[PDB]
Amino acid sequence: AIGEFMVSLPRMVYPQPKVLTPCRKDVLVVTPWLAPIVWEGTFNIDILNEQFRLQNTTIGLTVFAIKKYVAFLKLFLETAEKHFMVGHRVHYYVFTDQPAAVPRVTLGTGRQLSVLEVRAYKRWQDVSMRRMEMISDFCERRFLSEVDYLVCVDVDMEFRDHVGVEILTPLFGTLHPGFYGSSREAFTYERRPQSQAYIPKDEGDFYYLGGFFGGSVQEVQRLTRACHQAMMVDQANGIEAVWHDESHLNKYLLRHKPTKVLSPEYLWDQQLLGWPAVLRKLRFTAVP
Amino acid sequence: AIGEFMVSLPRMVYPQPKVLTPCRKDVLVVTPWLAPIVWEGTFNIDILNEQFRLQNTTIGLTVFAIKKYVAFLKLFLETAEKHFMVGHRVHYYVFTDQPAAVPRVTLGTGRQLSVLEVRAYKRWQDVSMRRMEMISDFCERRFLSEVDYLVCVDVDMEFRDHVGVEILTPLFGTLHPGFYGSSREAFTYERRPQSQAYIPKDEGDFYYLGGFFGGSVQEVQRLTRACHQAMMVDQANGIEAVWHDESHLNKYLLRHKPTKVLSPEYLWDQQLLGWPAVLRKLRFTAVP
Ligand SMILES: O=c1ccn([C@@H]2O[C@H](COP(=O)(O)OP(=O)(O)O[C@H]3O[C@H](CO)[C@@H](O)[C@H](O)[C@H]3O)[C@@H](O)[C@H]2O)c(=O)[nH]1
Ligand SMILES: O=c1ccn([C@@H]2O[C@H](COP(=O)(O)OP(=O)(O)O[C@H]3O[C@H](CO)[C@@H](O)[C@H](O)[C@H]3O)[C@@H](O)[C@H]2O)c(=O)[nH]1
Ligand SMILES: [Mn+2]
Ligand SMILES: [Mn+2]
Repeated sequence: AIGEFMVSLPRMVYPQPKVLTPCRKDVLVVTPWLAPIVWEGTFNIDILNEQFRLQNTTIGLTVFAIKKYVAFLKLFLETAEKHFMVGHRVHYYVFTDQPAAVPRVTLGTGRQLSVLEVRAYKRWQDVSMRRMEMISDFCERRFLSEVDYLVCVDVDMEFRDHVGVEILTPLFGTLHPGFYGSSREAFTYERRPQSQAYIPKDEGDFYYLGGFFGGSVQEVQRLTRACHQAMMVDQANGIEAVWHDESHLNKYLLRHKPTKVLSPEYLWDQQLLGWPAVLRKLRFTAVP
Repeated sequence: AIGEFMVSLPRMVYPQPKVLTPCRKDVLVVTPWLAPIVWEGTFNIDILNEQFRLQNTTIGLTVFAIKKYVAFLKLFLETAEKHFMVGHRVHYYVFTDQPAAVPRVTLGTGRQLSVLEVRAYKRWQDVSMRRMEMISDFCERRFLSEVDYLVCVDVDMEFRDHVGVEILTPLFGTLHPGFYGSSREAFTYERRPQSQAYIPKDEGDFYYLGGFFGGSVQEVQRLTRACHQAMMVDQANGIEAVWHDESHLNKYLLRHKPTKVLSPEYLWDQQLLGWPAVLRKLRFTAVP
């Protein structure tokens, strides 16, 4: 459940947070609208695990594996079992055009997987851009009845380290690993005013990923519905945003500020970007 | 309103938050449970003003002025007009045993004041400790119908600088100005196991004030009800916590983590503690 009566935490022994010591001085850990930016060293996972277990939190994870991308499911799911929300209730929703190609993966207790068959689109960009519709339109009643939060990710990825309840909040985006140190003028936002995804050069907080976002079911429904509607407008106007769904997600999060922002620990490409000092953990990474 | 459909922010021009620059490196700006700690330089008030105005947020401010403390009302209210939630809807609730001693203070538009008459208790500690009852028991229906957030403060104080929507959240406490740099063993928590307010020497995050707390109406009701019940238990057991309501508030916030923590900018005593470098603003201060 979300927003139900919260029982008392039990006694816990852990290090005192010291006000005149930040652990992290090398990075911004809170946005100017007072949303935490989630980096290693900013959270005590034992406290968070307590808070979310006391709510009997259920997390839905959506992943699309259409056409050749079914090959990525085994590693995705097996590593999610090792690292994603372990100890909490998890419901995986695998959207595919090939139900029989979904690997038989052994799940820990309190975890379930549903295979949802969908149509395959011919163009790569329609496959990637139509996920907003599939999440909002077709699955709205399902998700509202079955989970408290939704986490929506790309499949060509593996978990290498803890991804847990520290991410959960009404609405979150993830800092793109290519651009976290860039100034806003260099962000690859949609720059044509004819697109609903247009962001002027003097606007923008961060460059967020299309590949890792989430929140409460209600907020994820809102985001995906708004992005779908905006993509339909662009289509009717004969324009396709430069980075597809990612461009629309950026416009949405500019105008609807996320209540947490995930650091690039949460979606990294080691082959392309290495392992910088400012990354203490690589949690979820692109498959080479 | 809280938690209603959030309209889009308008275009805004403001400095980009840079991920590899914290403004504040001298202080902890997020708790280990991912609640922001509110210091100057952590928030863009223009963004926050937008978000809360788009919700037509109404803030209730409670203040007790019993017996000789009515003398503090003029300065309290006049300075609140200059600095507290300016531009937002505000409802002051002044609890007093002397309605005719409440000064006639001129209010800005969209701001109102209600005088609530209460009984005066003979002991200083009963006056201070009975506010939990008065906030919860008698005023619950009133507040739920009239405001979105409640801010509950001591009266022997004045506003000197901005106190605004950056503080608003489901539940907040304020770091006591005497103890923000102390280790937890030095905190003046109730240490007798016979009191409901008991906190062992190896527990505790922060030392919070009895004099400045708040949150949503629902969360403030929960806090004040729980503290009132705990104080009644202690009374029945013939024990009175060392720092009265403040001791019980500390126990509650240990077991129910606040969703924001206010820095000591928000309740300071300059005569006793001066003006440290780590305080960029003194917002709300003790009257000498
Ligand atoms: O034939 C396809 C094509 C796409 N997908 C799904 O769509 C995702 C996105 O495609 P991908 O090839 O992973 O895109 P990338 O170029 O790796 O990532 C960019 O493009 C994605 C789609 O716009 C965004 O989610 C990312 O943030 C952005 O960095 C995939 O992981 C799959 O889950 C399929 O299942 N089958
Ligand atoms: O005769 C009284 C006594 C108390 N009060 C009210 O209660 C408040 C608390 O009393 P105060 O004398 O301000 O207590 P302090 O010793 O200044 O403050 C400590 O005691 C308060 C009561 O426990 C806590 O709120 C503070 O956090 C704590 O630092 C006052 O400001 C008034 O609002 C009255 O109106 N009349
Ligand atoms: Mn990918
Ligand atoms: Mn006082």
